[PDB]
Amino acid sequence: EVQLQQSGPELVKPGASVKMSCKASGYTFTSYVMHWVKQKPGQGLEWIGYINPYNDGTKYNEKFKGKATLTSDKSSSTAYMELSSLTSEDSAVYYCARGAYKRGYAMDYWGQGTSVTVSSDLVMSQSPSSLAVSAGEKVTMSCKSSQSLFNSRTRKNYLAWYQQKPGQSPKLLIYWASTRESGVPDRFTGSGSGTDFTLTISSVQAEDLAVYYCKQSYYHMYTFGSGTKLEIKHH
Repeated sequence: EVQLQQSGPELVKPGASVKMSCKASGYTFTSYVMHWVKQKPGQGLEWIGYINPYNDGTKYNEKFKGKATLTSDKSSSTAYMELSSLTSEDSAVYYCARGAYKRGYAMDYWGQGTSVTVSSDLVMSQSPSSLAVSAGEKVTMSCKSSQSLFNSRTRKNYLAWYQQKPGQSPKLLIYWASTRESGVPDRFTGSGSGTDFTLTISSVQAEDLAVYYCKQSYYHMYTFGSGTKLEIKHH
């Protein structure tokens, strides 16, 4: 009668975050707390913490504070766990288990477990070295990597474009080669794929005086392009 059904297996990229489920049945969901145990492949069992459906209160194993986040939903008799900033050491099987007072606080029934697998020199050259352009003209900058920054898996290009104005800290303009950060004028448009990328400024303005850097960005490895200095001329 009692059953703990956990969500499917997850294959994720480092630094990512997952959130698994556990749907209870055959017992008053709020009458018993819900625990979460981690089991790294060959190794033993490790307690993460629990959630008390009745009052959404939770206790954590100190070690998982900042990693695991328990939570519940009385309406669907479901407990959730959310792993954040996934590292390789987060690859393991995660179980949800119901704790019972009438059972010496031991874990009555267990979920089947959810599998979480966290799994995945170079030259960045970009020109022109610099260029002066008349206010209003369209600007075009190039960036090329010795090896493709395209991930066929995720189907994304791991390239970013930073803008650095005189005496200021670099600012992020575009990521994933073509996504514009919030607060970045529509003028700026990143494009390209694999090896060759290009940052384009629709109609340059006086304020665009800066040096633009492209960077291949993937966890574990970051490479900055030589940068392109841009100055604005009158007209």
